[PDB]
Amino acid sequence: MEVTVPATLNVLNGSDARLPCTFNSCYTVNHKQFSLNWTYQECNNCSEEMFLQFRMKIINLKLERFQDRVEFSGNPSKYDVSVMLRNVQPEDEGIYNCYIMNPPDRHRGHGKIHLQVLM
Amino acid sequence: GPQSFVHFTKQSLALIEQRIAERKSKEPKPSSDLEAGKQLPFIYGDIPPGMVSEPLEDLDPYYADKKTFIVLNKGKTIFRFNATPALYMLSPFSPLRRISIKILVHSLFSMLIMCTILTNCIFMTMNNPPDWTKNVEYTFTGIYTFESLVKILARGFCVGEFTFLRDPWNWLDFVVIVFAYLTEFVNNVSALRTFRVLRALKTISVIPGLKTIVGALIQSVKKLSDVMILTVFCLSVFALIGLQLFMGNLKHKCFRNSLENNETLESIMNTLESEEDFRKYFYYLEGSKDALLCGFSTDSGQCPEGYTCVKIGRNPDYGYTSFDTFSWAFLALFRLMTQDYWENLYQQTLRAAGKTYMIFFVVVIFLGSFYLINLILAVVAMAYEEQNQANIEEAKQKELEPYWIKFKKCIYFIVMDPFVDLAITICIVLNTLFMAMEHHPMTEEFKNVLAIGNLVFTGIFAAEMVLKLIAMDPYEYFQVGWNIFDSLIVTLSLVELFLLSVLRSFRLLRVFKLAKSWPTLNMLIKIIGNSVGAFGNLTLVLAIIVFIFAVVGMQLFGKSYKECVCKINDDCTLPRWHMNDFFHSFLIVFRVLCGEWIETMWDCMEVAGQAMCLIVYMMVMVIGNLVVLNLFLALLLSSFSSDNLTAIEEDPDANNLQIAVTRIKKGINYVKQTLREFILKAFGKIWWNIRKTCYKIVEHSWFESFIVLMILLSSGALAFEDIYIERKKTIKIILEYADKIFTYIFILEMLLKWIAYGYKTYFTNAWCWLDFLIVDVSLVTLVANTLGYSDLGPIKSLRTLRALRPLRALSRFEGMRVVVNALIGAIPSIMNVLLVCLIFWLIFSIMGVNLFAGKFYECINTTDGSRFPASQVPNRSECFALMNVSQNVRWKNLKVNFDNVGLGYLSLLQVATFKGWTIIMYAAVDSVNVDKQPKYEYSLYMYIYFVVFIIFGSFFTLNLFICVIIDNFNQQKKKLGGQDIFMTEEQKKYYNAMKKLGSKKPQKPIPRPGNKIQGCIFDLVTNQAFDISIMVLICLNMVTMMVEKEGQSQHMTEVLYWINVVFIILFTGECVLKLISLRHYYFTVGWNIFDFVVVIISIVGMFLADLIETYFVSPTLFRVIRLARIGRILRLVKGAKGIRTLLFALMMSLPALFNIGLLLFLVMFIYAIFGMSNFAYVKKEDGINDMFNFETFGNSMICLFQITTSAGWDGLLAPILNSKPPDCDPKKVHPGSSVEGDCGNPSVGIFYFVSYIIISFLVVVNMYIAVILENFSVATE
Amino acid sequence: GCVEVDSETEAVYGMTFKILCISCKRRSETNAETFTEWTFRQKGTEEFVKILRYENEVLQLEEDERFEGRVVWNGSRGTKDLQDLSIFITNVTYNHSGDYECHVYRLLFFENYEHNTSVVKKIHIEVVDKANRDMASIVSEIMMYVLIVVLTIWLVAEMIYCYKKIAAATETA
Ligand SMILES: *[C@@H]1O[C@H](CO)[C@@H](O[C@@H]2O[C@H](CO)[C@@H](O)[C@H](O)[C@H]2NC(C)=O)[C@H](O)[C@H]1NC(C)=O
Ligand SMILES: *[C@@H]1O[C@H](CO)[C@@H](O[C@@H]2O[C@H](CO)[C@@H](O)[C@H](O)[C@H]2NC(C)=O)[C@H](O)[C@H]1NC(C)=O
Ligand SMILES: *[C@@H]1O[C@H](CO)[C@@H](O)[C@H](O)[C@H]1NC(C)=O
Ligand SMILES: *[C@@H]1O[C@H](CO)[C@@H](O)[C@H](O)[C@H]1NC(C)=O
Ligand SMILES: *[C@@H]1O[C@H](CO)[C@@H](O)[C@H](O)[C@H]1NC(C)=O
Ligand SMILES: *[C@@H]1O[C@H](CO)[C@@H](O)[C@H](O)[C@H]1NC(C)=O
Ligand SMILES: *[C@@H]1O[C@H](CO)[C@@H](O)[C@H](O)[C@H]1NC(C)=O
Ligand SMILES: *[C@@H]1O[C@H](CO)[C@@H](O)[C@H](O)[C@H]1NC(C)=O
Repeated sequence: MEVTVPATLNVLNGSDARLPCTFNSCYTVNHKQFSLNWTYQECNNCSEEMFLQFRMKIINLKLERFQDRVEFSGNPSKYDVSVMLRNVQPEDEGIYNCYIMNPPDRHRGHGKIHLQVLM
Repeated sequence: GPQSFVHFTKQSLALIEQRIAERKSKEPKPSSDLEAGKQLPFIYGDIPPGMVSEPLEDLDPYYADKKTFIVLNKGKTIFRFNATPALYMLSPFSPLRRISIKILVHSLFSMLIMCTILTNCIFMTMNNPPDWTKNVEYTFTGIYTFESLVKILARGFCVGEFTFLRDPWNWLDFVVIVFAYLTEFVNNVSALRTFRVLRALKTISVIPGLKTIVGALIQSVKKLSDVMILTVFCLSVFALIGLQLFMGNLKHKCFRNSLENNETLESIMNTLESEEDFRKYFYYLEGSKDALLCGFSTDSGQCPEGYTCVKIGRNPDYGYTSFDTFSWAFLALFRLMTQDYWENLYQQTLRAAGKTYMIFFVVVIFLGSFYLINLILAVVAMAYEEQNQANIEEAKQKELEPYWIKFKKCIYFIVMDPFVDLAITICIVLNTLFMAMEHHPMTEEFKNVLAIGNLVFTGIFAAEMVLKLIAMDPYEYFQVGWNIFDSLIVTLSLVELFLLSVLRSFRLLRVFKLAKSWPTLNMLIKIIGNSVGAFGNLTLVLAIIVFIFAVVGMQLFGKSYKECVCKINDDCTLPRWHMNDFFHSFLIVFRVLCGEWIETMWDCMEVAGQAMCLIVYMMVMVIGNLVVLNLFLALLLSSFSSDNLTAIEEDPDANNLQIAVTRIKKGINYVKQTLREFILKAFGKIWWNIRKTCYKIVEHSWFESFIVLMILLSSGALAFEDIYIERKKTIKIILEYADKIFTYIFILEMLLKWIAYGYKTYFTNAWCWLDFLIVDVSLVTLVANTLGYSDLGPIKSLRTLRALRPLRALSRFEGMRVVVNALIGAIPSIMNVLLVCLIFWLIFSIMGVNLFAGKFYECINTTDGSRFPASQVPNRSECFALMNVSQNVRWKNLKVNFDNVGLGYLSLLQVATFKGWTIIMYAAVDSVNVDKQPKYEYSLYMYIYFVVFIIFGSFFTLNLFICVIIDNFNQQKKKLGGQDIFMTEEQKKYYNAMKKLGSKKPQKPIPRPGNKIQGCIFDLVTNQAFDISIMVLICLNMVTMMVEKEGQSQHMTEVLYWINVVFIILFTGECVLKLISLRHYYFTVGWNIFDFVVVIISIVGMFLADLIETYFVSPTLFRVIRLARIGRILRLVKGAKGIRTLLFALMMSLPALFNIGLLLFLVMFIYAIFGMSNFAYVKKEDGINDMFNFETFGNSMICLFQITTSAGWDGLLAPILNSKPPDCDPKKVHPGSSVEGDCGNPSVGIFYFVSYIIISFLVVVNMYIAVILENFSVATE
Repeated sequence: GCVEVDSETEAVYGMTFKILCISCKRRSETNAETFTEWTFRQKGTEEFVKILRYENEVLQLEEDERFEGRVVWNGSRGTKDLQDLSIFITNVTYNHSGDYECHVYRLLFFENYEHNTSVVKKIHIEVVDKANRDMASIVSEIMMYVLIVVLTIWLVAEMIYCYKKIAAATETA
């Protein structure tokens, strides 16, 4: 399961941020097992934090500083799990993680994206 | 002109264009011998030294006018060029151009560009190149680029007759270098990488003498036009038949009748995704992917109690085996024509739609899988032969156009020709038979004896090597080609002694040393040497093709097979046959060549797309099969007559065994007389009237007809005795009494013959001996029955010889007699060939039993059948310690293996036939050591044993057999005058007459009716475009029949119905107008008769079908009556001519195959009764199940028909070998009968199936010969 | 394999008789667990009465004074997958002539669910004093001999005719 992501992402402050995570899995994705793990971490030393996932339906945990700004904007059936960042601020600058597990393919996918904000 | 060599100079430039100037001021084929590429003739002799590889004047008169030049090598090779400057830049004396020629006209150039390529390939063989290989990639690109460059600035890009781009093969180097630069600069790439494969096709360019090979393959393919057209046509027609009959049939599955919480078929079928989910609602046998089929009839599969037969779900085998749509029917019947695992289609269709649909599968195997294949092998052969013949003609025409000395001579007198050689050969045979006595549970004493023997023999052979080596000088000793062999063998022996298992077994090839006194083995050596000799280039081409397809398969599908493994294997691990390595890709390509190409293809498609899998496999198969057929044919025809023509005497230096044998008749005959002389020195009318009566009566046709009817009644009465006899009690009594009557009449027959012909003439005829034995069997059985001795052991195993009763039929049916005489006249030879094949397979079998013996044991969890993983339980003691605490664990072998030379011969018969070899390779390449639990492909590289084996035992031996058979048949035909040896005297009249039907060219052109209107109709119908149109609309109707599918729609069904109605109407109309035109002459044309018939059947069909569907209910009869339409297609044959002739060949050939079919049917009858008697009570296992078994005449004739093509015979044979529990149970109850025990007898079973497969092989060879000679006779006429 | 063969219908008096009832299964490889009931209506009575039940290894005989010690179990043994349900009569009498039913109840075991089916076999029994020979057997025997004799006379007729012909030809010669 290769993951197609842009390593570095520069988005203008206050604009919309398209954060594309995609994969090419040869097996038909079926919603009754396929899982998406959406996590982010700032500095390597500081801890990873989870904000979105997908077990049966799209789950948003509505976090502090991630409140009312993140919604799922992709559809897993066509291998697109992109998300949007509404009206980016300087704060969300950091390193974004999309973890994909698509059974019955055993290999657990992993995309990494660096998001930077320009004034 | 021997001495006309002039340096091509400024004057050459000077003179040429004013020659061409006057040609264009005034407005013969070139010398074939001097045309570039070939060799310089001897007429010009040797070349001045400094003139070699220089610009020279042009020799050929045709090109003399135009402006060219030629450069000649030190290898006397013609390289022609054009004197126009390269790109209008490089004049023929530019210094760069000279040195460029010097490179191009140089052999080391070819040596370099070949040493690069033959390493580029080895670099292709890796699937995951390391990072260091970039350097190699770049250097390779550089070498190809500049070696193409040195061509450019010498040969010339495009401005010339001879310029680079002109040769087709310089297309390929250009395209590969430009793509390599491209992909390197445009930087999935898998398609682009596939074209890097293309590099290794420059191999054909570099090495000489494959240009001609590939040209030959192209020109030989060019001839299979009409046969491929007819193959497409016939496959399509049978595809329509199969589509009509079985549309949707294989979609049956048994669905439980007890659904809880308010569901239906549909309600579930929308919400289902698993194999487990389908298991909870359908019926799956243990360990299967597909759901068990079922049928709506009494002769179909039977659903378990609790389930009902419904049509729903997905078709079997991932959905690819079907008759649903025209394309899938095409695929299924192509699978039938190539007989690739067709028996599974056989069982699936029969379980789905019933047993009585066996006729369909018979008509196809007889026609499609035989008549097409023969037409192909005959066309290819016929082409090949024409080329060999022309080639030979041309070759011929062109040719035409002090103490040391003392004891060395002493040892040489101890070379004594008559005897020491015989001592050595008997040492050879004693060795080989001593080494054919290994086996696995072999005691230490046998071990010792065998070891000691090997040592003594080694010693003797070595001793003779050293003795003869001192006898005469090594300078001549190592000249005799057999000498090098022996020395080699002794050296190998010494190395073995002082250190692999495979190394133990190079002492076997000494069996060829008997070839000196063995002429058939000399034939075999002629084949083996030929394939590396005068036809070694074609074998190299086969190696190239296998490499190309191997690496292409790897490059395309390799990754796929690794990302998508879970679709094709449940444990999420790669399958057994995959394309993710070079070696495994090679194995799959080899398997495709042998003929088992679906199952791998299903996996292929299931992971990597239908289109690319299909194109590859079809192409692999076609190209490979063509090249292999060409190799086979070549060798067969070279060895046939072109090998040798008795140019030298029979063993010119009279054979040492023949020198020895003289000393034997010198000895035995003389001593026979010495003991003879010494032992003598020491010491009335009435009877003849009875005879003439009995003679007269038995000849009378009334008597003969009586006896034939009697024989048929006996034969039929045998078939009622099956498992169900206790149910039909009245039939049981009737059959006993009829058997008693029958034996009575037959002994009266014997008595009348005895008095008629006399004891003598009756005892000196074979048929009377056969009948005598048969009636003896009957008499003994009868008397023992009436004396109470009716149950005592052998007298019950003598009753089972009643099955021989049909064997009286052969003496009454002419065709049977003629076939039997034809097949008996060729046994003497076949025996010698067979015995060579046996000694050869014996060498292979000892190789086997040395490599594998005793290592196929493995613990098996019998509940599911999964061998315990070699993490825990790696060995015996562990398997036993496990059984004592767990259960259903066994240390189980394969039952067909290499534990000794005999089982070795059996397992080899399986491998050389490809029917059941798969489990042997799997369990061999897993082997570790005796008493060891195998590991998954722990010895991967044993498959080469099987590849080598396959190559020699199936490819050369089949060649040898075919060669001898043809030769004998030629003898059996030539001696008697060209008469067909499979036809009776009336059949000959018929054939001669049927021949004159294919020879009438002219007929009167049907005078034109007077009246104007009908005259217009006439000149309409006889016009050329009338038929053209009608056949165009025939194709337009064929497509209307193709467009159907499964569950299409209501609207579509009607709309096709209406097109059909319109076509029917036009056709009927044409018929009527035609009739009106040729009034009273319509029937002079047989094709027009056919037509009338089809139009009528078709109208009838439409109306009747309508009637039945509307009022009656009969699905099956509806479908079988809707097949009247198929006739409308058969008129495509009318317009064709490339097909008419071929089908007329089949019509010519029919009666011969009729007689072989009669013989085959009688043999199948006898074997059916034998199986009915013995194997009706065996367990139900691999090939014997609830529907295919021997419990009844229908079932047994089905099973035997299946294995007539040798298909799946291992599956039937496997459950008969079991004996001595836990394999079987000898105390079974078998309700409704008094028989006990449920397992068969190994020896009789092996005899049964082996015997059958050889006899079937022999009759189908005769069928082959019949059709092939018929095709030669028609085509050369 | 398994064959469903009907039982014989005549019994000799004062002897042994086995009443055959085979009930195969539709698919041979399945797995079941069966037990069987036998009811018997005597000739003249109008009601069938339960006589014997067989469950899993044991035959239970109903307390009927016509079958006290005269029936012993004789069908398939040692399993619960009973498929031949025949009983054995060890001492036949005249009270054994009547009507029978072989009640086989088969509970099947499948991948996820279980079936309870039922099959019934009806047998009519006539006890007799001596064994009457089957009509087909007698007819077949007499046919055997009559064809034997007619073939003999046919053949001898041809011998005499051809003998007369050839003998005449020889005197003429
Ligand atoms: C042999 O295979 C059988 C069947 O696969 C194994 O039996 C399973 O055992 C596990 C527990 O060990 C149970 O949960 C399963 O339900 C059993 N399977 C079935 C079909 O009942 C058995 O474990 C294997 N033998 C050993 C000891 O390796
Ligand atoms: C047979 O298999 C066992 C697998 O365990 C091999 O190893 C022995 O295993 C037993 C049981 O665990 C231990 O008690 C022994 O100590 C193990 N052997 C050694 C050398 O430590 C065993 O060696 C195998 N033997 C053969 C003859 O194959
Ligand atoms: C049909 O389905 C309903 C659920 O809405 C259920 O209550 C009812 O029992 C079902 N009927 C039957 C006959 O199963
Ligand atoms: C199997 O081995 C165990 C372990 O010693 C032992 O207790 C048991 O008796 C053995 N069973 C048999 C049948 O040998
Ligand atoms: C049946 O039983 C009666 C009474 O016990 C006895 O007289 C008769 O001999 C028996 N017959 C047989 C065949 O056992
Ligand atoms: C048979 O039946 C009669 C009455 O039907 C009874 O009196 C007699 O005792 C019975 N005999 C046996 C042996 O059961
Ligand atoms: C049937 O009954 C007889 C009578 O006792 C007995 O010997 C036999 O074992 C029984 N079973 C079978 C299968 O014959
Ligand atoms: C099967 O049916 C019979 C018929 O009454 C019944 O007695 C028995 O208990 C049933 N068994 C099951 C498991 O339903």
